[PDB]
Amino acid sequence: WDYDNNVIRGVNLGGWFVLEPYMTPSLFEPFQNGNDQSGVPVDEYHWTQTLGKEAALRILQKHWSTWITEQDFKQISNLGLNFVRIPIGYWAFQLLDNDPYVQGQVQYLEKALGWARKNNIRVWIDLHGAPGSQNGFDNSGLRDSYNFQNGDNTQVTLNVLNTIFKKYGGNEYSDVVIGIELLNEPLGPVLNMDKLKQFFLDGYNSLRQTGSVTPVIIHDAFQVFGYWNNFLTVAEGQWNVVVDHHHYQVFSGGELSRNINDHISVACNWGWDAKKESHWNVAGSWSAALTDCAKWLNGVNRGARYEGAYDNAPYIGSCQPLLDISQWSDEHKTDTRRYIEAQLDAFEYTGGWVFWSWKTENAPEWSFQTLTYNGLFPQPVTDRQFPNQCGFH
Ligand SMILES: O=[N+]([O-])c1ccc(O[C@@H]2O[C@H](CO[C@@H]3O[C@H](CO)[C@@H](O)[C@H](O)[C@H]3O)[C@@H](O)[C@H](O)[C@H]2O)cc1
Ligand SMILES: OC[C@H]1O[C@@H](O)[C@H](O)[C@@H](O)[C@@H]1O
Repeated sequence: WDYDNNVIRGVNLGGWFVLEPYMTPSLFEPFQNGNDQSGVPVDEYHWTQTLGKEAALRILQKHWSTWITEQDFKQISNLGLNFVRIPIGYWAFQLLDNDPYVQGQVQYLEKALGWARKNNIRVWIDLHGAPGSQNGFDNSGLRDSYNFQNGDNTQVTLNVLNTIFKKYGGNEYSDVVIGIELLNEPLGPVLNMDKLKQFFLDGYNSLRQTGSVTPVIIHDAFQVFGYWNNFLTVAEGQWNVVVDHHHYQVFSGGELSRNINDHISVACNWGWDAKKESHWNVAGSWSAALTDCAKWLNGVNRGARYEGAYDNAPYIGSCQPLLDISQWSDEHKTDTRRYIEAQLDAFEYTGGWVFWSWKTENAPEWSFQTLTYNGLFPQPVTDRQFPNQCGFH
């Protein structure tokens, strides 16, 4: 991959190897007692634990074997995409003592790498969940825990990375894998950043020490633009390093409160800021969402800030009419198309973009398929109904 000249146009294969209740609510809904959600497992840790090893494996094997298949990779290619980001949890490689997680993801990851090769699609392998959790998000596997830097969890994470490095950073997949992402979304504000930097450095060095020339992808840990400019630099002989920035405008009341023009201005400025940075950078996660209305987006048994139903947030608008894309107002469809186009322009201004995510069961703001089929995601992805919203130079 030419990170200097080529632009990544990609989708995440989210909800596949790490369960996210909002992406596959059908796997979590059976635990409901009518309208009471207090008994629904909040993450994959608790879901596998509640089910037990046998049931969890049965249900996950059906999920893994159907959620993403070769046909998805064909459709991805057909739609003009050239890339997928593949989240995977540490537990696919290594279990902590007493971990309830079941394994078997690796078989499908490797099928995926073959399907990518067959369809001329490049790949990041993304270690999306670390033992103890690096962020307390349900998508780390373990909600509301922040223990990645406690005990032996960082070392276990590095051991899992070494496994990933040896299997996937070598010659076998040199034509497919164009990045290994050390850790998805470490929650910088609650972590020791010096230790996180040392972890990134250890990972970088470990990978190169294997003889691998695979790009090392470091997530920005929610730091300000430019924060990583002086870390892992060619000045220190540290090369083939890409910063992965994630961008949304839905996870606080203040962001949700913005009018569409201001949402677009924020998206444009993501582009301007990224352009100033020293490392190659890619927007590895973003979506069309202008609300946090998707059921369980904030987590199982948590409502949406958009309708004043979470975290003492005040009401902004009703979520029910936004759950089904067939029901959207023309205003929301227009706002969505404008927002997607602004983001595309912003992200192609540097290394490109990786939409979160390829598919969801019924959350349209978060599905490349659904948005495309409804004419809201440009197809071809270069199509613009709202050209030059940002005025890039
Ligand atoms: O200031 N911060 O550092 C910060 C970090 C994160 C943040 O929002 C979190 O952001 C997390 C991650 O953002 C997206 O959240 C989506 C829904 O969980 C995931 O599917 C996407 O892959 C992911 O990129 C959310 O999971 C979580 O619910 C939400 O509270 C807000 C502020
Ligand atoms: O600065 C942009 C890029 O320059 C390349 O020569 C380096 O190998 C990368 O690590 C870096 O991100």
